[PDB]
Amino acid sequence: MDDFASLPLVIEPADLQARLSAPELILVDLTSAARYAEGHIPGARFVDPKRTQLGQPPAPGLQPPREQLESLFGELGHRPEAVYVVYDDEGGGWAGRFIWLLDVIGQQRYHYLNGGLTAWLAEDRPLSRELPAPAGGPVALSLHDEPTASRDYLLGRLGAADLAIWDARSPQEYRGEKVLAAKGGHIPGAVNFEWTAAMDPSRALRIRTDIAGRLEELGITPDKEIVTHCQTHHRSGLTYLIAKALGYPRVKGYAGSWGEWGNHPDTPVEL
Repeated sequence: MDDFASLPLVIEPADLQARLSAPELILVDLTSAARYAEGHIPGARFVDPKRTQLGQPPAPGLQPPREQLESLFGELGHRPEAVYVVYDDEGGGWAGRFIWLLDVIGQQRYHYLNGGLTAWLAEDRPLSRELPAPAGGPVALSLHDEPTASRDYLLGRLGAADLAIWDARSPQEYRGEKVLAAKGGHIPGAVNFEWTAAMDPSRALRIRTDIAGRLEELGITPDKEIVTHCQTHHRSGLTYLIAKALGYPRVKGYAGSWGEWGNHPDTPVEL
């Protein structure tokens, strides 16, 4: 993985700053048009969060169609030597979702900027308002279903001993007090660890260092397949990325998410 090969998945602002000029770097920014324009990490290429999502009913959290994907990745300069570093400015939900897309397109080498722009800014690190030149036309892509749990797959696995479902929504959604679909509640057997509970606002929204014990407390252990979700697989972008970063060998994003589950005639719900 070139100048980035020696680092773990989650890296710190110092490791990135040292490597901003690496020719194999594809630095991806998933903040917002305004934030990117105000000042981004130098060489960063902007990917509007909406572009990571199908954004059509009945399950808008699914991955975008192949065409949008080919062009997006063609724009970014996707190529064999590439090593992606990903950040956002919300603690990692969009960054983590982009990383799940990287798994969806077979990319092996990437890293998450711990705390993203929030950390970068807290340390007064350099900002640029300049636009990199887009790479080229759309690249032809190979798409994988392994990183993703379909609705039927999850229905089939419910109640199993070797599965944990990590619902990343707020506890009020999980308990069906706050209802954003025809059905409120959670997926039977799921446990709850809100995406924001994994961040440490005292360290510029980095992943809390005691994260493994907290996940272990809930039975979210690496000897099990982890299937994570929220409402649209945004918030669960961060929890997918965390399971990966901790080295869980079996991790999937349920991309349909509650947007699908809470609206589908076939799905059991539990309160």
